[PDB]
Amino acid sequence: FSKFVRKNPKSDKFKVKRFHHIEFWCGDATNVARRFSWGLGMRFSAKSDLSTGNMVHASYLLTSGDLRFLFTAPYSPSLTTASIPSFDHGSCRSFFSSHGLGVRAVAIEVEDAESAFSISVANGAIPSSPPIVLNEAVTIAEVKLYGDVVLRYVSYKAFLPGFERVEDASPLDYGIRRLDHAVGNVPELGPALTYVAGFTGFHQFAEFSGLNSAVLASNDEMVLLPINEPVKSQIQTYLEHNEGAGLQHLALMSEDIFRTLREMRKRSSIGGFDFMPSPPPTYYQNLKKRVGDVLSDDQIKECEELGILVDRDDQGTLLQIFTKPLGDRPTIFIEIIQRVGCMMYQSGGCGGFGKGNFSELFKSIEEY
Amino acid sequence: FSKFVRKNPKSDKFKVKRFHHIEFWCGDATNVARRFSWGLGMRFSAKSDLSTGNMVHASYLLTSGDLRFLFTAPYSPSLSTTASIPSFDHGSCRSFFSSHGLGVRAVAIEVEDAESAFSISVANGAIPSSPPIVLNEAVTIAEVKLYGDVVLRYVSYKAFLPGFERVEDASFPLDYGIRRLDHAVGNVPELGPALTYVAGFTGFHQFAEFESGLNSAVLASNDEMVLLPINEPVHGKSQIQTYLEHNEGAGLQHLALMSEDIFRTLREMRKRSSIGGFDFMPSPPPTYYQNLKKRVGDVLSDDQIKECEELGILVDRDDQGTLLQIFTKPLGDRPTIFIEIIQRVGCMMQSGGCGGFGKGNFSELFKSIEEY
Ligand SMILES: Cc1ccccc1-n1c(=O)c2c(C)c(C(=O)C3=C(O)CCCC3=O)ccc2n(C)c1=O
Ligand SMILES: Cc1ccccc1-n1c(=O)c2c(C)c(C(=O)C3=C(O)CCCC3=O)ccc2n(C)c1=O
Ligand SMILES: [Co+2]
Ligand SMILES: [Co+2]
Repeated sequence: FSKFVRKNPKSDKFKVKRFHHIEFWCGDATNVARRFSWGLGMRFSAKSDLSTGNMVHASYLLTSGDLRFLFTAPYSPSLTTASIPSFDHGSCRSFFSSHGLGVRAVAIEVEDAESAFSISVANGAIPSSPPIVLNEAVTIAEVKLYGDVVLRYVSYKAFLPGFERVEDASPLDYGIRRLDHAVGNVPELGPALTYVAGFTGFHQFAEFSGLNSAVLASNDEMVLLPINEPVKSQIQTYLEHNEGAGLQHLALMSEDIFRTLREMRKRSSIGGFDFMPSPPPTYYQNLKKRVGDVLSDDQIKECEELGILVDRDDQGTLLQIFTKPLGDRPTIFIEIIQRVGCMMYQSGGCGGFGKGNFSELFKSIEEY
Repeated sequence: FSKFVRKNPKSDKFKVKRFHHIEFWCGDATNVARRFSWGLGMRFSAKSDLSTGNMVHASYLLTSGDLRFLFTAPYSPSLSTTASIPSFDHGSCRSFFSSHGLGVRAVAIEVEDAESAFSISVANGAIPSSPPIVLNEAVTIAEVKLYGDVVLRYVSYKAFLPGFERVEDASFPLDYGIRRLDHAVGNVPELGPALTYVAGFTGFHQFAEFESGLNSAVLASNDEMVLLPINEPVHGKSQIQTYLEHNEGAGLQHLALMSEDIFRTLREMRKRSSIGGFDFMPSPPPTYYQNLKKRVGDVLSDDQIKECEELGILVDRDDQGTLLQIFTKPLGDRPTIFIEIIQRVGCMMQSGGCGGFGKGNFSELFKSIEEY
């Protein structure tokens, strides 16, 4: 008889709602956005460039359900008319030169961005962009998260001002619906948790080689922000190639992971994304004894064909798989997950974040 | 009652064979290469990156017949040489991409001897960019300046490049029919000094041609397989001056990719414009294709003209042959470099420059828009 007790102080210092968007910073946003669109199955739904009147930066929005990926690249400084107020030309090129293609801003929806900005800075956060109202409708603010990644606060009053809608009859959809969590890599986890939880009030989400991890969650546990430190270690290899702290991977949730994985693997060799090598077959015959009450044998058979990892915790089950690095550097990659269980409308973090797969993947290799 | 005479001095100062490859300079070569591979139907052939030992730059080679597109992005200098291409520089790559954006860096041509072609080039006025460097005692590379920040690269073998590994076929890989790069066109503020410079050290002759806002001129090798047109803006709006502003100076404007079948390729490319490929310029009016049976009805049937109207192909004709062509939208953020898809018909003995370069389609499109 085992029981796992979880505690949630709900110590959020301001009102946080949901993940808003993710802003990649590119050198040329057109080719990065068009490739992520075909590989992930995300629709071209908004733009802010020369064709809209923007002479400062080219920004393209891909949407799949609620998930929103923004791809921003700077124009020539000799051409303000920008839509993103915090965008500085020198920062973007310096960001790309030292880190490569990576995530710049992790945006979350708050009831009020300036209040969220004032409480954060008063609780240790280093500011990055002041609260700025746009067309008397949207307010944006940015604070330092880690390295050159910023935590962005978005608030409404009822995509963004300056963006034009894009409607086409393409329409790409592989099943992915929202962003589940965003993980970062830092040298020292202690000072990072002290910092981030210090100004957000996020509580630590309990759990259950080469890394130490901890998950900061919001009151509703829908905004999840894990952080990794190295202890060979893939975390250290990230810090070497990214040159300091940075976002490690974006965990993307889909309403069907089998539908998504089928679409993404078909396109791996024709512009999409490739995946890590699959587990040995002993991993998948040892599944009916581990998760035989949640997945049928056909569904176990579907994971074996698509290289899907399955792990279990105190209350749910997590199907997951990882892609290869998205760009040149062995840095940012994508995680595709589907959470099963915890229906009360579903609890955030249902099934965990796949820590148990480290022991289970190892265990299955000695048998094979 | 009419005839067009063409003179060929054959004044190449060194033996020029054929186009070798085109090197794009990117910020991230992985997302650009997988983009071009899907949109153009080119196969992953060779790589030179971290998985290969290279910690200075990442370079991926896409091939389609004999066409070769190289995409190079700089790694961080903190990973320190192991670079496969000796003329690479992290400072120049970041500076080139910051100044002009995604564009062509090197136009590589195959020659008899790169040590010979470099010495004669500089001796006849060319500005050097990379001395001839024998690599693995098997191939020689040298670079002289061409346009603004575009270099003319000489590739000569002794019997892709050493340092690369052949990428085994991942699948029946992608092939849309594109077989070869026809010509590479650049934009320049003054056609005068550009012609005297380039033709001054190459020895290339002026390939004569048989309103818009440009004055053009085509340089060609003796066999007329390496075609390098140069464009200048005509003022008094011009898409070249627009190019010069956003490109932050001179640079390569477009590349013509010859296809063994232009209808195949256009169907495949247009199939993918909405799903990550390349978009195309708006199609001509329906009166443009109703005017085709009299212009070009002796070489194209009523169905191939019907296939041009559906795919949006431009048809032009000169004294020697015919030309089918179509143009994509700019490949990157800035409206700078785009891609041309052509197929030349006739001039069989196929001659270089068969059908011309579509310069008769400026007035032909205008003559078909002016239809009530
Ligand atoms: C895929 C891979 C390649 C080369 C080195 C390692 C891996 N690798 C992972 O990176 C991996 C991750 C990143 C998670 C994961 O998502 C997760 C973390 O463990 C950090 C805490 C929060 C979180 O969400 C889970 C399982 C993983 N597993 C099982 C795996 O093997
Ligand atoms: C002008 C323009 C504006 C917006 C989109 C498309 C166009 N556009 C072209 O760019 C265009 C080109 C580029 C050629 C062409 O290939 C060419 C030259 O114009 C110069 C001589 C060497 C050469 O190769 C031929 C016809 C063209 N036509 C008919 C056209 O409409
Ligand atoms: Co994760
Ligand atoms: Co052309």
